[PDB]
Amino acid sequence: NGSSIIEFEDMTWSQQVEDSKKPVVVMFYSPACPYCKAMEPYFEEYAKEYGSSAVFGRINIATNPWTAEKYGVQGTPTFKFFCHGRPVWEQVGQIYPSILKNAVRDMLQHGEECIRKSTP
Amino acid sequence: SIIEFEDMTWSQQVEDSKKPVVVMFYSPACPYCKAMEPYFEEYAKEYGSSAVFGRINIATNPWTAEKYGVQGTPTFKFFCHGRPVWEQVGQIYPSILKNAVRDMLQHGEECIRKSTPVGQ
Repeated sequence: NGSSIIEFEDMTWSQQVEDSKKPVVVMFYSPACPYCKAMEPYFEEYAKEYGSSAVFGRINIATNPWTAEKYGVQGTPTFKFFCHGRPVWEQVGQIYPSILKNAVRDMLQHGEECIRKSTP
Repeated sequence: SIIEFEDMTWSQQVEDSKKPVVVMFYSPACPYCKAMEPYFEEYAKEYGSSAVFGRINIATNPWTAEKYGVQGTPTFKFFCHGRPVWEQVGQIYPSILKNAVRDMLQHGEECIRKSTPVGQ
């Protein structure tokens, strides 16, 4: 649903995520996963609420093993927040929506500093 | 107190642990890791009985770094029987890491339970 949710995929991930200016928030999902379906409405409400501050996208892990592998995603849903090109936060599972909402807000405020205060 | 983990033994020390595991991925040359060390060590001391606390040098252990897609240091992760549930990257105000840890101590297991393994 747009919401402007991007469908990311292996072959252009590096352009769309790692070379992004803006923060990126990603849901790793599987079409088969009941927990992903449970989270989906809230991912879409928060994507709309915060669209001006971040990019939001989903990547199907049934079909995109390379990016799952790259980030060590072992289950679905997995939410990940990217700053400049780099992961800053992750949470796995069906979680209360407010936990997702708050971690997005927190990373929007802190995420750039987290990345500045890490070494590659 | 904290356990040094290594590639060769990771499957036993981390993935086969019955207790949850909190891992700090570090480099000896990283000032952000250095700044976070005492706090990570204090948290290991407060919650020793709920979880195993450990750390792994990524310069010397490239395989687990690749496996979990670690791209900067420090990266903190929480594991439940070898499944990653949460991560945060960077030097951060340390109580943010305490609260994530406390939260995962009580919620990490149900998070993994409410998720679908990537091969399935």
